[PDB]
Amino acid sequence: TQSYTNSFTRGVYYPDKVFRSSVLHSTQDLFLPFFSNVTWFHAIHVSGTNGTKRFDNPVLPFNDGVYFASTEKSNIIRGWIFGTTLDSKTQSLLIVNNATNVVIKVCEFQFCNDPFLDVYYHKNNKSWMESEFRVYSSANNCTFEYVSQPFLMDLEGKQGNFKNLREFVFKNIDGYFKIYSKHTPINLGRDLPQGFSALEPLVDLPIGINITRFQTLLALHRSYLTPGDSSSGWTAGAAAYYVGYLQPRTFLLKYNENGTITDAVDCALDPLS
Amino acid sequence: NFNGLTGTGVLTESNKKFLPFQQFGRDIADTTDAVRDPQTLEILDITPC
Ligand SMILES: *[C@@H]1O[C@H](CO)[C@@H](O)[C@H](O)[C@H]1NC(C)=O
Ligand SMILES: *[C@@H]1O[C@H](CO)[C@@H](O)[C@H](O)[C@H]1NC(C)=O
Ligand SMILES: *[C@@H]1O[C@H](CO)[C@@H](O)[C@H](O)[C@H]1NC(C)=O
Ligand SMILES: *[C@@H]1O[C@H](CO)[C@@H](O)[C@H](O)[C@H]1NC(C)=O
Ligand SMILES: *[C@@H]1O[C@H](CO)[C@@H](O)[C@H](O)[C@H]1NC(C)=O
Repeated sequence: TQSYTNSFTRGVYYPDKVFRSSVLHSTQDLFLPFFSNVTWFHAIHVSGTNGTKRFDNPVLPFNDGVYFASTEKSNIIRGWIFGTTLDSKTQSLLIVNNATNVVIKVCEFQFCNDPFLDVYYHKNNKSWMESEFRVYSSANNCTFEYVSQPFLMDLEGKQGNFKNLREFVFKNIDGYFKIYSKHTPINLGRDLPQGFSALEPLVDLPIGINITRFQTLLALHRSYLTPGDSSSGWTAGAAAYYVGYLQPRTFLLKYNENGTITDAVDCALDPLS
Repeated sequence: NFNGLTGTGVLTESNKKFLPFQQFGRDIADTTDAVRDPQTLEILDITPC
């Protein structure tokens, strides 16, 4: 799947820590332009009865930060890998997640063969996937094994038509790595529903390594409820796994009286704007 | 003096709903309005003499 879909009004985060109230403020920062297009990368059982390769986890350019969204009821999505090398020459970043914990490890990951996969790849019969994650082989010189409270907190889905939506923004500038996160329990029947919501800053990890590639780590043993097609370009379908690229834009934000961003307008989309 | 932020005035408790990540308070003309105590977790209004 390589379709294209419009991102209506998403991708705004608090520029700075200072509190403000009831002020219209203009800022110039990296942002996701309104009404831009985003691709749908997909995970599917490509002949899941056999160990047939799926190629659902490709490598992307990472041009000046990445926007990310995911709309699923399970914990299938867990972990990202970054780096310009992913080799033995230079370090690599791992943001793998535990059951109720996260560990961030910048270290030299020499060989990453492939995500682990159960040959049966059926979750309609067995629902347990236990301790089957080993991707890195040789851990050479490295430090900064940051540990804290888990990024994701499981918003339980029940009664149907009600699942959590996760939004993330990854930036790496001037030796500082910033991850803005937001959980929206309300998604209803739309994968990318209309509405305005800010992105909460969560962590600030000093590393300082230049990033030019990234890849996503899926629980590739099985991922159910997955349509797929061989189409490319401007098409239609479903992938439940998005991505977007930021640009150096200028925004105007309307802080509420309590101190929460309510509306925003970009100064480059429309003459009226 | 708070964390290296010199100032002068009167300090009084105020009902400012500061979010956990938000630390300083500010308004028009880059004027500091509230500060966060380096030891206790309290937010207080600052008013010039
Ligand atoms: C963005 O994607 C849309 C389809 O979603 C396409 O029509 C358009 O040409 C693409 N490029 C833009 C808007 O620059
Ligand atoms: C998380 O899992 C990794 C992988 O085995 C392990 O090294 C680490 O100690 C675990 N941490 C927690 C808090 O579970
Ligand atoms: C790590 O540093 C040690 C000491 O300089 C060196 O012997 C080793 O080859 C280094 N390994 C990598 C992968 O850079
Ligand atoms: C990022 O660092 C690597 C070193 O492994 C280097 O080869 C690459 O050119 C750097 N990226 C840029 C844009 O210079
Ligand atoms: C600001 O927060 C208070 C406390 O929850 C609430 O009573 C008030 O309605 C809020 N103001 C809004 C939503 O405009």
